[PDB]
Amino acid sequence: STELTVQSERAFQKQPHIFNNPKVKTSKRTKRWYKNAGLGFKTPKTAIEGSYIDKKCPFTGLVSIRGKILTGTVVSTKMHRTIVIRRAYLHYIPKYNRYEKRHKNVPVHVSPAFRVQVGDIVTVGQCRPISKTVRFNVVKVSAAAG
Amino acid sequence: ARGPKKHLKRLAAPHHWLLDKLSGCYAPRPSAGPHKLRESLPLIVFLRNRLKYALNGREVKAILMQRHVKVDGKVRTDTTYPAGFMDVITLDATNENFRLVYDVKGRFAVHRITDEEASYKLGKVKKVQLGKKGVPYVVTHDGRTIRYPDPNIKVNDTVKIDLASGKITDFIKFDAGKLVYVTGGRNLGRIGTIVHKERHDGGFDLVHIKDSLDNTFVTRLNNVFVIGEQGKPYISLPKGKGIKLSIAEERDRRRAQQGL
Amino acid sequence: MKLNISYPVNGSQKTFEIDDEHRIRVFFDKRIGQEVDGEAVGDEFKGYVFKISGGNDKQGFPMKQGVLLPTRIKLLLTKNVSCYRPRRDGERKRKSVRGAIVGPDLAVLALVIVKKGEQELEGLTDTTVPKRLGPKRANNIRKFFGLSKEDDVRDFVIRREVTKGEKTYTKAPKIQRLVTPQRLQRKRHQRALKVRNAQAQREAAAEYAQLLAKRLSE
RNA sequence: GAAACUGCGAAUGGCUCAUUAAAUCAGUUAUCGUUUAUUUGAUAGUUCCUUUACUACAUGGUAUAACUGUGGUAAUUCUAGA
RNA sequence: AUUCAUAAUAACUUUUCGAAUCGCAUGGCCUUGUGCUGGCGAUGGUUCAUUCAAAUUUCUGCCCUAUCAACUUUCGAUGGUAGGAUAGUGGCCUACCAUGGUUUCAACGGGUAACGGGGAAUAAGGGUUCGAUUCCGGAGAGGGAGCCUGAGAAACGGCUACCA
Repeated sequence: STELTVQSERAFQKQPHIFNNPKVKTSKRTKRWYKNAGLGFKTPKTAIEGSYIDKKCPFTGLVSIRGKILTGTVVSTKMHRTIVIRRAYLHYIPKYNRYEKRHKNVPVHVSPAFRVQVGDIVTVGQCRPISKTVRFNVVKVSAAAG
Repeated sequence: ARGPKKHLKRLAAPHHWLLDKLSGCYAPRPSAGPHKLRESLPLIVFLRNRLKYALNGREVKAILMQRHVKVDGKVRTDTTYPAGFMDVITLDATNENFRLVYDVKGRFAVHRITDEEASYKLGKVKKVQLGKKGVPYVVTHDGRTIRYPDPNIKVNDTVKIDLASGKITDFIKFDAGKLVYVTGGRNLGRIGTIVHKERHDGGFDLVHIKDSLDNTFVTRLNNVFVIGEQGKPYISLPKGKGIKLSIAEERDRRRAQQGL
Repeated sequence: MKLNISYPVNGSQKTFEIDDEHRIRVFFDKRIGQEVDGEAVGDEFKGYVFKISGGNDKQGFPMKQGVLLPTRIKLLLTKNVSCYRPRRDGERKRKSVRGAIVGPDLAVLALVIVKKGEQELEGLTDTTVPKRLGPKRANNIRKFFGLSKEDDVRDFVIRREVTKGEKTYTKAPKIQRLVTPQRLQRKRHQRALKVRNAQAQREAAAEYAQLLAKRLSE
């Protein structure tokens, strides 16, 4: 569950059209923009005080949350900024009248204002597809048993 | 498949046009226009299935080309014109004024009105938005955009708009306890009140409808359409008054009225 | 081969069929656009400085400009370039073509006189044909007759005479771009509609501002 | 009222079912992730010039078809020269 | 839910749009110049809206097959940064940087006499087989790719290339 420095790659990670004016004495140490996610969900305090960028985040970021809202547990965490959900559910069969246990996987974009690991029932909404698998951004988290 | 359909066969048009299955393959396929092709009705099926003033498309074309049919006041020679909701199709020849309002069953029927009330159509607004030079504007559901509104208007408010002025007259602010005309689904064409209103923020908010005769139902909100004050609707209403009798008492009314 | 010769200044054109190989071979190693004198093919052509224009091969496959390396060849053609009128607009087509440099099997060459010599040719020196359809734009008529700005070009147009079986009558071109009281009323109406719609939106904005002041009065 | 120039449409219809097995497709979603002729409805007061010796607005230019005539090739909804 | 609509500033732009158009009527004026106004409706012309649409896209759902138990990565396989491309998101592609992603809850590979769905047949109920076919959606114009025109086509009653 690792993090990084301020700037790492060959660009300078900032947000678009946010201009920390060097001439005026910035009493505050940044101009950190964010938004409210809606659907009753709360921006974490870590997001506002934080120092990541992640343009794909619903918080301090440029994508938006709409479409389906879902939950699920976390089975993989070994990517960079993405986890892998397992929406466990039951499938009916008409003929046998009996359920059958089934699952999918739906990898979502873990933002670095959210500390997740294996366990961690999360809640996560749809956010204008990010890469080939990931269409979902995590918005709320919770632990597993303790 | 490379571009826009211009044909549309029978067994694919809406059912509120009530077209017979036979005497063609095709169904008169609205042009682009003010009203959607699920919620509108072309002038040709209006004139030849619902008013019987012609028997042939040859005939309907000549009828429209004689410049009498002033659908919302303007002469229309286009057979494929999508006449839709709250439309004020008037004449000069028979001096009649038809307003496209529904049935209790969900069918654009005939509603013959006077010259008074043939001079205003209603409209639900569906987005109100700000444009060039700081000018606000308001949409309707025929696509009549209107600049310089009353700022008291919000979304889902209805407006009485005349024919030719535009010039937004008496609107109705939307809230609880108002007469509306539900125009979709199975609640299409029934009239009730705004007994309760609910917001499911994010998807498809709803409104409880109580009619006069104690029948609660609960509709979606793109099917709502305010027709006005409590017992005071701004236009006239058909037979049934949008009440949707049960089928057994419907048969009972038909049988009792059958004969003297 | 067969040689068409054209003189535009009198507006005429005529085919000859010279066969003397010693005369014909002087036109080889020559592309389209060059100038010659035809003293080899005829002493009657002496002094007549020509300019080669084009022609067809022994199969009718024509030539063009900048179509060098002269054996018969295929080429993808487009609009606005010759040897192909597009049968469906937008379409291009691959038509065959022949090179402009004169070789032996150029079955028809055609050329123009650009400088008249001294001798006489019976059908292209004294026989003159005027133009068929006269000027029809007003400024074309003004430049054709050398007319001034207000010389009333209405009644100075080319009138053509026809009889039906006996009934003689004149006819004239319908002059387009004439300044008419029609266009006067049209420009008047269009400008007036523009300024009036502008003033109407201004006054509507003013009335709306009064209404917003009344709303803000609370 | 032929021929053409123009603008439109020939992307619709029609046919078959070879492929394609989480692909299509059916329900159910989104465009806060974008284009859209058309029809409908709105909409447009400013274009050049150290703002005096201005520079068409009662209005500016040639450049091509159909046509005329000379032709090709056995031959195309072929075309060239003028 | 917004960096949303919008508004303003500083400029930039092979400076896009701002009717050199047409048909009926022929009307009102005085300072008669043959001057000044003047309607009805036809195409266009910029953005926005509506409509007809289209493309992506969330979820969930497919017949047989283990005599198919591991698959994916040169050449993108999963994910990030940033750029190009695009109508626009997007590994769609490129550089760089991590080894990820899937799977005995059946992945990947094979079959099919596989277009799918609306439905059809047979029907006690539970079902089983079929659906090339009168409608929607798809896909293709001999096989395969490329591209002009155009709002819209990888158009074939269009073109070009090869192969048959």
